[PDB]
Amino acid sequence: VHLTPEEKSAVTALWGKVNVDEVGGEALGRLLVVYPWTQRFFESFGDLSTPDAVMGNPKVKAHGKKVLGAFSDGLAHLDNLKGTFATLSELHCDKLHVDPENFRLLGNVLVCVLAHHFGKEFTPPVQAAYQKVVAGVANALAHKYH
Amino acid sequence: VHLTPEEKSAVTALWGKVNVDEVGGEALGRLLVVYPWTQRFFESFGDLSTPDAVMGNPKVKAHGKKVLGAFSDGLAHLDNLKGTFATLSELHCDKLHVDPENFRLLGNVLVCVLAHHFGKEFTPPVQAAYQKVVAGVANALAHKYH
Amino acid sequence: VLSPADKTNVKAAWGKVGAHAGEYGAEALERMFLSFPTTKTYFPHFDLSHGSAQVKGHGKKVADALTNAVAHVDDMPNALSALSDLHAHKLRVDPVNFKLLSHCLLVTLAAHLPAEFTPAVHASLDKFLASVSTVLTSKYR
Amino acid sequence: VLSPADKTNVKAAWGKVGAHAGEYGAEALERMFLSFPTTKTYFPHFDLSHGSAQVKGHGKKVADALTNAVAHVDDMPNALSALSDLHAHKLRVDPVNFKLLSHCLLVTLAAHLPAEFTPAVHASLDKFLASVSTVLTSKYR
Ligand code: HEM
Ligand code: HEM
Ligand code: HNI
Ligand code: HNI
Repeated sequence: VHLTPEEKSAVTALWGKVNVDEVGGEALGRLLVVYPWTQRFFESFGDLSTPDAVMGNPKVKAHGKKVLGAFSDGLAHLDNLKGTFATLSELHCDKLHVDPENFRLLGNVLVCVLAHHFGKEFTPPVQAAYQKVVAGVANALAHKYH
Repeated sequence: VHLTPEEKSAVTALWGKVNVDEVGGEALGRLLVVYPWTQRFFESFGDLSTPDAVMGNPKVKAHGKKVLGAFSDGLAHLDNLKGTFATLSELHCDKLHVDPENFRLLGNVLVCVLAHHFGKEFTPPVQAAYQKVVAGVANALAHKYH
Repeated sequence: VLSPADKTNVKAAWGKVGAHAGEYGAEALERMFLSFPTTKTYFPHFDLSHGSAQVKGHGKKVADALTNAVAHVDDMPNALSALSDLHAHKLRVDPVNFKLLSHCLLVTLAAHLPAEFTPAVHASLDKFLASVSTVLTSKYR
Repeated sequence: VLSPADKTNVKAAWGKVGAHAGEYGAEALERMFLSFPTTKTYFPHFDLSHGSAQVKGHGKKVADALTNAVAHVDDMPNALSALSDLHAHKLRVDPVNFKLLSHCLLVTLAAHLPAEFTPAVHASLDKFLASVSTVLTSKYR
């Protein structure tokens, strides 16, 4: 997981335009719609019975903000992702019992959401930079599992 | 890779009992039998038309032994698999055009072949250590792709 | 399995793609080669750089196969039979790569179809692409 | 698809396993938990201590389902229908984990079947376990 300087610049430039709260809710929502087995982790969030019930679920949306906040924070530490995500890795393993495959799924859903929001601006080179990022984040979140 | 001191010892001990002619031929042969599409990379090896033909093929047997030779180098330098396999990673990418997903297939076939030979001696903890090894080798061989 | 709603959604979204099918197929391939460099191992004989005639031509082939699959959405194993034969006996692409191309097709569609790429439609398209991928890898062994 | 030869190989190999199936199921689970620790995320409610009776109980259920699938090898989707429902709607294990358990099942079989685990039988067993896994994830979405 090594972005070039130009890729780092591209990632930072695009992220400045992201509504992190909105995008987080949308990414977590689409994860739960597209891969509905992932709803297993969110029973407490209430109604997840239809795509609209999931996407507009306020608890899903609020949780998406946390997720994207932590992601946003990781973008500031692209050369130390394992360290950045170490305590969250331990938490997702020990307390939450979340299969890290879910981090890979969410990363690619987030890429879809960025493409949906940005359209043509989400160019193939911009995507490739973000793919390095989401793979690095997923790998970091998996790293302290045991 | 991140083998514990005790797993490093266990891997080294088992490997000192490995017959490389038998295990190397069996591992490469079974890759080509179990995942027959991988035969695409070995057309020059001649007759690969049946399982017996693959397993008995002198070039498969010789090549499997060469492959284990490289694995042995890995096992002798577990803290720098990426460095150990850099040249071979470049070869498999630039000259051989081998999708690294195949390295994971070979790794797990090797684990099956070690289990088949050693039986009960290939204990669950010994297997777990070898899974770290084969994942580490595949990841190192994949590292210089571009 | 594709539900009645999945098939409605796929037909509507791919129909909206319309004349852009070949362009979008080529864009998805480009996105794949840049994002997932291991996929380039299957194309040593191609120019893979931007604007490649070979990538454009291949994108059109891929897109046309998807159009045919949509047309025969209830009989994809048979409609894609010749193509699955080619994949199993010649191309021999590891199954993981189909997931990479599928994802890049979704990204392409998302980038071009703001109103149409809803969560439900995204779900149906992913299922559809996985179903096509399953058929194309079904004869490997 | 499982060929007549695959079906022959699988029936012969599992027949040899016989009453050891439950023990081997538990062993495969233990191998999986140690080799692929992420799989333990599905068992936080289990006692995972050494020689766990709860793990052994589970190994028996897994093994018994496989024995049934072998006995119904011509129509696995039907034989495994109720189990596939439970996987889709309750257990919800990510599909990647099935490959991990399948590999650990092969390792276990290899370790216990020195004569029977030929290259051809290895291939047939791998296809069989992948087919079972496909049926078990078939209703996920
Ligand atoms: C970019 C990847 C992810 C990041 C950065 C992330 C981050 C976070 C953060 C900051 C929290 C709050 C921690 C706390 O409560 O102390 C959290 C909680 C949680 N996460 Fe993740 N997460 C990610 C992916 C996922 C995925 C893909 C899933 C499952 C599909 C998941 C499941 C959970 C669950 C179940 C909680 C607790 C929810 C609750 O309070 O009920 N996470 N995550
Ligand atoms: C993951 C562990 C692997 C190791 C350690 C390894 C090692 C090697 C070595 C040492 C060579 C000889 C290089 C030379 O002559 O300088 C070689 C060649 C080669 N490898 Fe691998 N390899 C691995 C996996 C694979 C896989 C999985 C495939 C394809 C499915 C593959 C395809 C090839 C091919 C086609 C050659 C050239 C054979 C020829 O001379 O025609 N390798 N490998
Ligand atoms: C990363 C590799 C890769 C993937 C995932 C992939 C996924 C797919 C998918 C999945 C949605 C579809 C519908 C599809 C369709 C096609 N592929 Ni793909 N192909 C792939 C690598 C190829 C290669 C390689 C060729 C040959 C290209 C050439 O011209 O040499 C190919 C050729 C084809 C052709 C042309 C066949 C012919 O000559 O009749 C079609 C159509 N395909 N490919
Ligand atoms: C890594 C996780 C995992 C995998 C890959 C997996 C793979 C498989 C395979 C594939 C060959 C088979 C045949 C199989 C069969 C079964 N599983 Ni699995 N299961 C898994 C995690 C579970 C869990 C968790 C349960 C619930 C256990 C409990 O007792 O709470 C489960 C429950 C079952 C049961 C009991 C169902 C019931 O209550 O009626 C059977 C039978 N299975 N599981």
